[PDB]
Amino acid sequence: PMPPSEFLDKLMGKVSGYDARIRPNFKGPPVNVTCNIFINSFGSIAETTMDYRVNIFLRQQWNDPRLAYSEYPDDSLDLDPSMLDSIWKPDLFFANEKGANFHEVTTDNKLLRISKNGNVLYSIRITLVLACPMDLKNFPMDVQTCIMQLESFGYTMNDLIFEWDEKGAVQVADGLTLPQFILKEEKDLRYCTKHYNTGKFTCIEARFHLERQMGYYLIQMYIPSLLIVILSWVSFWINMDAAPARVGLGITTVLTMTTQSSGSRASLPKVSYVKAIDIWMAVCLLFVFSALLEYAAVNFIARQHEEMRKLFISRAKRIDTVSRVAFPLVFLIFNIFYWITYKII
Amino acid sequence: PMPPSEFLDKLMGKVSGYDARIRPNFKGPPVNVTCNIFINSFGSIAETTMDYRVNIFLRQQWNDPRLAYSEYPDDSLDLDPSMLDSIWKPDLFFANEKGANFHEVTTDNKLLRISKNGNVLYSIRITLVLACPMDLKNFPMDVQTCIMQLESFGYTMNDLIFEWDEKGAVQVADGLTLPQFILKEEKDLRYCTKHYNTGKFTCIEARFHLERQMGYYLIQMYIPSLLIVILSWVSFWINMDAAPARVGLGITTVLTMTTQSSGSRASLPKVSYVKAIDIWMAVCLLFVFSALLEYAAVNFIARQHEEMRKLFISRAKRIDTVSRVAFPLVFLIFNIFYWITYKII
Amino acid sequence: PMPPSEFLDKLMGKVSGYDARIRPNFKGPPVNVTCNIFINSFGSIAETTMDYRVNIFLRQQWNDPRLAYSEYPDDSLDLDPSMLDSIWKPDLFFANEKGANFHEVTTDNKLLRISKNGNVLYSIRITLVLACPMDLKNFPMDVQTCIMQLESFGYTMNDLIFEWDEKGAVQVADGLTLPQFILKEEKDLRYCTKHYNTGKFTCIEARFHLERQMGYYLIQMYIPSLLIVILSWVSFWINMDAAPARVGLGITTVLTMTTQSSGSRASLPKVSYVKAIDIWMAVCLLFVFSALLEYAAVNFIARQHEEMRKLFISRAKRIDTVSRVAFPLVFLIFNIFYWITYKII
Amino acid sequence: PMPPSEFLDKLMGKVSGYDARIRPNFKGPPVNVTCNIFINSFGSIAETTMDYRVNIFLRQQWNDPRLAYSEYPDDSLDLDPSMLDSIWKPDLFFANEKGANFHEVTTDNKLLRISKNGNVLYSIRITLVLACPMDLKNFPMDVQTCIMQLESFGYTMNDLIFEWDEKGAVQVADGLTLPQFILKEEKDLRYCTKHYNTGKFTCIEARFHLERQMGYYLIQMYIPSLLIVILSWVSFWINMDAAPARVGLGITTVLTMTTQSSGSRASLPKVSYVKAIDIWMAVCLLFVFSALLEYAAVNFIARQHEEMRKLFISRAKRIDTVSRVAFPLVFLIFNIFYWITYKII
Amino acid sequence: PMPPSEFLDKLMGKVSGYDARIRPNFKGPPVNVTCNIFINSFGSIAETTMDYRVNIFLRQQWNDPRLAYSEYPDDSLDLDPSMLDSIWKPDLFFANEKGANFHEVTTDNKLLRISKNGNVLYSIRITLVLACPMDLKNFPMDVQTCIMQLESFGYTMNDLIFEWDEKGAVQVADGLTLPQFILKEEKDLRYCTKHYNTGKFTCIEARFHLERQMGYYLIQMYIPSLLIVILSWVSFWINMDAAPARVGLGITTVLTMTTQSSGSRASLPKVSYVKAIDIWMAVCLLFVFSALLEYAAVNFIARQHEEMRKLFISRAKRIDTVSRVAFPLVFLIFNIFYWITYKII
Ligand SMILES: *[C@@H]1O[C@H](CO)[C@@H](O[C@@H]2O[C@H](CO)[C@@H](O[C@@H]3O[C@H](CO)[C@@H](O)[C@H](O)[C@@H]3O)[C@H](O)[C@H]2NC(C)=O)[C@H](O)[C@H]1NC(C)=O
Ligand SMILES: *[C@@H]1O[C@H](CO)[C@@H](O[C@@H]2O[C@H](CO)[C@@H](O[C@@H]3O[C@H](CO)[C@@H](O)[C@H](O)[C@@H]3O)[C@H](O)[C@H]2NC(C)=O)[C@H](O)[C@H]1NC(C)=O
Ligand SMILES: *[C@@H]1O[C@H](CO)[C@@H](O[C@@H]2O[C@H](CO)[C@@H](O[C@@H]3O[C@H](CO)[C@@H](O)[C@H](O)[C@@H]3O)[C@H](O)[C@H]2NC(C)=O)[C@H](O)[C@H]1NC(C)=O
Ligand SMILES: *[C@@H]1O[C@H](CO)[C@@H](O[C@@H]2O[C@H](CO)[C@@H](O[C@@H]3O[C@H](CO)[C@@H](O)[C@H](O)[C@@H]3O)[C@H](O)[C@H]2NC(C)=O)[C@H](O)[C@H]1NC(C)=O
Ligand SMILES: *[C@@H]1O[C@H](CO)[C@@H](O[C@@H]2O[C@H](CO)[C@@H](O[C@@H]3O[C@H](CO)[C@@H](O)[C@H](O)[C@@H]3O)[C@H](O)[C@H]2NC(C)=O)[C@H](O)[C@H]1NC(C)=O
Repeated sequence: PMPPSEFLDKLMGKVSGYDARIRPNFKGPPVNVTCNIFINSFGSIAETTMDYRVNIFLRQQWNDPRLAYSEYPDDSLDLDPSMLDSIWKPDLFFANEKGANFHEVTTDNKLLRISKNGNVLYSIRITLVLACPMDLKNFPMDVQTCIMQLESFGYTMNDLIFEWDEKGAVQVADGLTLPQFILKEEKDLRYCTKHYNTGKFTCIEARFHLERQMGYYLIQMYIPSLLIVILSWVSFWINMDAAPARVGLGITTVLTMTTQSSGSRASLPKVSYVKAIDIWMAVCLLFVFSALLEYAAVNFIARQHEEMRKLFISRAKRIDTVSRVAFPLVFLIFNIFYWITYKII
Repeated sequence: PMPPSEFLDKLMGKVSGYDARIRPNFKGPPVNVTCNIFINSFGSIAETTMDYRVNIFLRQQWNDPRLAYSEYPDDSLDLDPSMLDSIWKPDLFFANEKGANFHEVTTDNKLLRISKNGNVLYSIRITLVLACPMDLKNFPMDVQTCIMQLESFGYTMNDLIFEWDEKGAVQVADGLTLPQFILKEEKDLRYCTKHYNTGKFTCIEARFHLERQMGYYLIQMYIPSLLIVILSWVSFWINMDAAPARVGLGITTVLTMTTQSSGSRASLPKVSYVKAIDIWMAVCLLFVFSALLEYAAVNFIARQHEEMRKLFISRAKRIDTVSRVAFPLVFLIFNIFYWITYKII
Repeated sequence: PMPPSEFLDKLMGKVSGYDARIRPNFKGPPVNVTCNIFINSFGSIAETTMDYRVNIFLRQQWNDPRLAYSEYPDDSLDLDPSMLDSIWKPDLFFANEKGANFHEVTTDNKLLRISKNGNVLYSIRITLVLACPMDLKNFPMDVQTCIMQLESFGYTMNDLIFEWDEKGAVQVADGLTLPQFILKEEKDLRYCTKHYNTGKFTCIEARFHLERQMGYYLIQMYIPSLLIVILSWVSFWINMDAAPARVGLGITTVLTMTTQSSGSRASLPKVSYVKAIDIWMAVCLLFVFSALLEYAAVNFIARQHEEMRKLFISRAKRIDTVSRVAFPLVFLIFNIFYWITYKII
Repeated sequence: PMPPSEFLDKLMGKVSGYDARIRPNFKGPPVNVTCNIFINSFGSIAETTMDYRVNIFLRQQWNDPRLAYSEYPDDSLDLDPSMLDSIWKPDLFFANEKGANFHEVTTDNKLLRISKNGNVLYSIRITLVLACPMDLKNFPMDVQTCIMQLESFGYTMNDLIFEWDEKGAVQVADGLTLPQFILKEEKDLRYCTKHYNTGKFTCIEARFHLERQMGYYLIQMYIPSLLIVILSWVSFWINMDAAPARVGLGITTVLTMTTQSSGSRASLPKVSYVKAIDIWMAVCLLFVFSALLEYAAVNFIARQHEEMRKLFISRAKRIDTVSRVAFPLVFLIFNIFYWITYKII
Repeated sequence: PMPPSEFLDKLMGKVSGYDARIRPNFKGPPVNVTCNIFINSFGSIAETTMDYRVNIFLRQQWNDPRLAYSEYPDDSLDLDPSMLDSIWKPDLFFANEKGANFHEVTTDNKLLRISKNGNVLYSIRITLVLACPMDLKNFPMDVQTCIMQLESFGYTMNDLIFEWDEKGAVQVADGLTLPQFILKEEKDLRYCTKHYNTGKFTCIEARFHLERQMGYYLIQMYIPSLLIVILSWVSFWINMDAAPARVGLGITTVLTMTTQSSGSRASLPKVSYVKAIDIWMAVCLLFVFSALLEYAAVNFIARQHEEMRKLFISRAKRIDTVSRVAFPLVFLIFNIFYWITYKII
């Protein structure tokens, strides 16, 4: 008979009145576009720009009764992407694009299949730079939720309706990792139905749960800031009269706590509000700070100076055995009131 | 009757004389374009480039009496964005673009509605890289103001006038945060009316107030630089004759003040004039610097050396009890003359 | 006779029925496209974005019987790249593009040669920003495998089949280096044959083995962190009663281990899970940490204090000669259980 | 009468012989294009790429006698930017573009006004990434001069001549700052008249004088490196026999000078030749270096050891009072021969 | 007579048979294209991407006998860049582009001049991002060679031949600097004549010799690492029994050598193989490392302990005078075997 590329020019040409600027079922029921995506790549979750990029296969299915045919024998036709301007396509856009583009390598990466009863499959390949606001109040112990919503732009709710299909709405490719986060296998699928002063515009969204890994911040930032506080408690076991040994220990410890803190503020993000890791590196500074000011109290009582001269040594050794036990206990109370309050949020 | 996409080709074609290069109300009163924006995204406020990017919905409403109609029954038509070149559009441009682009994902994100009496709604989606000069003289305690102005380019004041509409001129999306600043809910709306040697060009602007958050700079930079100055005053309570303990304290303290200062100059911005945080890390260096030079004065008087040999110890202990009280008081006077002068600006 | 540029317009014009939207051997056997690439450049293997860019010569060969000819005398014609839209080209795309583009400098860098029997050579020049997920669990001792796969987009398995040619499928240019990795001369060539709900789409892939060089991390990060652990064992040979010498050595060594660790966390990548180098800089911190706590045990036993007063010195010298030998031996056990477990993975 | 958009199509159509590829006054006197710019934005003066970006209004005025008219009543017409290809425009380009682009937001930002006698105004909006070589031999004390030149490309000197207009050739917008430099209000305006083997091509240039601000480098780099040199002179006033106090002072001072130096080499630019700030941080290292080697000379003479045993103490106290005065004087001679030689260049 | 823009449409129109897809001298001798470039800008030589960008004037001269004319009186015509698609242009491409683009600011920066006998001058303006592999084995003392080669793409050796002209093939603009390198005035010009399985393709290349400047690395990295090794030899002149002074000197010196090393690894490039500067900062670490282990040998022999008790002091002072001279001599032998081996390569 006649080839499919010439059959579609007969179906959508100047004859048959198919105007590509008019939706199907015009002045009637709204077009029911069903959508499902397929994530190929997912990463570079920035926290200064607060965005993340994704590389999807956006599939769209709707019904168009003007494209139904019965003369041609085979079931599923296909339109070349160069002739794609002669099809009513839904004006889908992402409500938080923040920049995006298509792919045009060796062929426009666009697919169109017109079925026999009028069903139309439309699959394209988009690289998105989608934006999600991130809340870094508890920085190592956080669970991020970055949304992905698909509004309509020009058609209102009574003309065009988006829906996720009932069989695998959001898939993820198998071999896909992240440098910091992990992607949970729990995709929430819900409506949003945006309102304006213009009208009710449809939208569907898919939420992704991003859990941050921990093992770098414990090994490099919590454990070295733990051992420096333990070294600051060695001063309680060294003799009281060894005066160059005590202040040489108490201040080289607050120097290696400052070096550990300042050396790791470049690896941390640059938000301007107090994190979880920022509290830990400011309270572990206090336990090294409060372990010299006891020696400012120990060496001053012993220097006051008959049994009255022996009483001041008897009080300086009293405060050297209280704080020998109190500082490994007050730091343990903080070590409980820090992890419990961040495993509960 | 006839479809809307064929009704606009009759209205704006070679018939009816609608020339798209000629403004409405030609050789008469000026066109009154009323505008309102809708910010979707707002962030990446750079301070080296001195710019910020915004993602807006630019809505424009004017009146074009050549587009009025009464034969077609429905009230609001719509033109497809492929046929948008047959409409007089206002030549709005941002006076501080510094680069911008449209969005063309799955459809040109452009909307046009011609009402029955001739009112025209025109809504597009722009990603701007707008520029605002920033004044970082008092860096943690600053209130930035970044403008957003909308000039005309080719039409003068007697041909085209921009105005903000009287009902919600600038909206902001709800779930929108910033890494460093916060966005106040107070938008100043005013005219600017730019002049040149060419003529009076209209412009309307919208100012955004950006208050900088504080909690990172106190916990990581002010409080750790505070505790180092407190540790430098421990030298006044340690004994005078403990010579390896005093200079081992006074210089490991100026080393941990240099380590705290140099480790945080990478997180700070890179402007070349003195900030608020740069005065603090240069005066807190002086109090550690002036706490060794007293011991250079203490140890030198005691080394001068009968009651004349006991007078020099009596003067060295005098200056070790004056500066034991004076340095926590002179530093308190600076700590009042620093925050009061930056909560008043 | 007639020129070749006018002979191809007769062969592919409105006459002869050559429709460029229809594959050869239509409704018959599938088109056998044979492919081979030629890497010109290869580098910038990022580990935050997890991608790498490559600059290839993509050559494609297929058979198109509608382009066969016998009237023109010469064997191989050539079509100009401006007239390239009148050829059925395969819709090859890379399944992990993550952005790509052509090259259009002084001429479209595209080549087409139609042979006499219908064989078609098609060579283009593409810059890819291909993505490979990287596994930095053992960071200096790792072997990366970054794939490069070539799917079809619109044609299924029974219409278009990709194959590597049997003579040099993947070549690499000669003078081509890398900043960190080395590129092995072993290219795995295999099929993948992706399935969807749409159909069987063909794909061929080529794997590249990337081995990381070592010489920077040994000279700058392993050997300097080795010598600091050796300096921390000098404390066992210095006298027991030299109390400012022991704690002055044990804590300036944990300060130069913190300075070596924090100064090198900027050169390392910023993944959030524990590496191989991150274990080494956390266990070598413990051996400097555990060499002061022995002196907290030595100086405390000697301070307890007749032959009972001489027994406590006899036990403090016992633990000062056990750990004089034990710490160079326990660190040797870790130095065997660290390299063996990373030369075996 | 007739509208202006239809009057210019009569004036420049297929009738009247106006060919847009032929300059006015053909085979006669050269076209005198007078130019003036208007800088909107100016910043991001990079010193690794050695470029700076500017956002200008480029106005061009020439005479075109083929566009003169007398039938239409009004004085100044205007051509829409879509119809701008039917005008002879001068082929102005910037000789050091290094990348540039136009602006096309909501309308092409282009302006054209044909006057009655034939004078043509042409104003566009360009974002340039202009390049200027920078000479960082004396880095904080430098005055940069970055040119901006406007050549012709295809027409020689006897066909097209560029000139700055005699009334405000280069303006700058009012509220315009820079992060590091300041922009002087003194614009040099001169010709360059480039020669090649092709011919004499015209060019005009405008020079901008950029003076670098100072207040950050004094407060953060010169004054903290000054106070460390003063602390290194405290060793001359401490007693000679206090041997752990002297070398503990002289080497913790060369450590805080190294920490001040290495902590600030990330904020400095990364050129590979010696700056002004690089001499200051290498000579102030010597004054701390030369304050320990005197103590290596003090402690060695006193250790040589009857009145001959008292002569070695009598010489060690001689060199401890010479260098008590000499080092605050030799450093003052350097402090004069450093600022005078950099305020004179 | 007739204008030049209408004479070229007569010469290259549908009349006269000039087909722009066919080279001159078809089925005859190959076209001899002679080329010469003119570098406007040259910089941003990256070593992570291993590329450099250049901004050139590419001039091409060939002969086309179909464009010869004798009726028009003047010698040199010119074609407007809008009508440039009706000219056979050579398909020159750079073999290592790695991305490039043209310049289209106020006019397409393209020049074409057709002489009377058929000689065709063609000058364009290209911004290249050319790639050169760099060998950083001896990093401060290196001489880089970055090539620039110009292949043909579609025409083989028997159809199109590139040559450099015999009079100034590569010029460089006068006022042109670099941040790190210097550009030598010695350009090698040679052929390469690439082979494939496709055929012999012509290519000509130009080599640029880049020499790295030295003065920053001596002043900031070699001299401060030199003076720290000199300070580590002060320990040999201080008294043997001053035990807190020796280990306080030997380990604050290995701390300021680690601070000098770790603070400068951010300014160095990030290749993963050992450099020249990386050997220097790892051998100068050993001379500070081996200056404490001698004191571990000095203090241990003196602690062994009648004239047998005086023999151990007599051996400890022997090794304190051998290594007083040996370490300034062994370090001098390394200082000769380090510069001589890097001035010879
Ligand atoms: C696309 O989806 C819309 C909404 O999901 C469909 O519109 C709905 O059509 C059904 C039947 O065609 C109607 O709902 C029910 O109809 C019965 C019979 O008239 C009536 O008794 C019920 O009270 C109810 O209205 C209704 O017209 C309409 N809306 C809703 C909310 O159900 C539409 O059919 C779908 N397909 C197309 C091609 O548009
Ligand atoms: C667009 O806005 C402009 C300015 O806002 C309008 O022009 C103004 O039109 C009004 C009446 O149409 C005039 O103002 C007053 O008119 C009365 C009656 O003639 C006169 O007695 C007053 O002295 C005053 O002029 C005036 O012509 C004009 N300008 C101002 C400043 O009021 C215009 O009508 C608006 N609409 C359109 C479609 O252009
Ligand atoms: C392109 O490649 C395909 C598959 O590689 C080729 O299709 C294969 O064609 C061969 C012979 O033309 C057939 O295989 C065998 O054919 C014999 C003879 O009929 C039969 O007895 C065997 O049982 C077997 O089917 C077969 O039709 C087909 N598929 C396979 C799997 O062999 C094709 O010929 C190639 N060329 C073109 C121009 O498409
Ligand atoms: C554009 O500018 C050029 C140069 O600035 C103008 O060309 C100059 O025209 C003037 C008079 O039209 C001539 O200069 C003098 O002319 C008198 C009278 O013939 C003669 O006695 C003098 O010796 C001198 O040549 C001259 O032809 C020409 N060049 C110079 C250097 O003055 C031109 O008129 C301007 N306008 C246009 C529309 O091209
Ligand atoms: C472009 O360049 C090519 C090669 O440089 C030129 O081709 C050469 O043309 C010359 C003479 O036209 C020939 O070389 C010699 O010719 C003499 C006389 O026939 C013969 O006796 C010698 O043995 C030698 O072949 C030759 O045909 C050819 N190739 C070489 C290698 O010399 C060509 O003429 C240049 N011009 C054009 C417009 O193509």
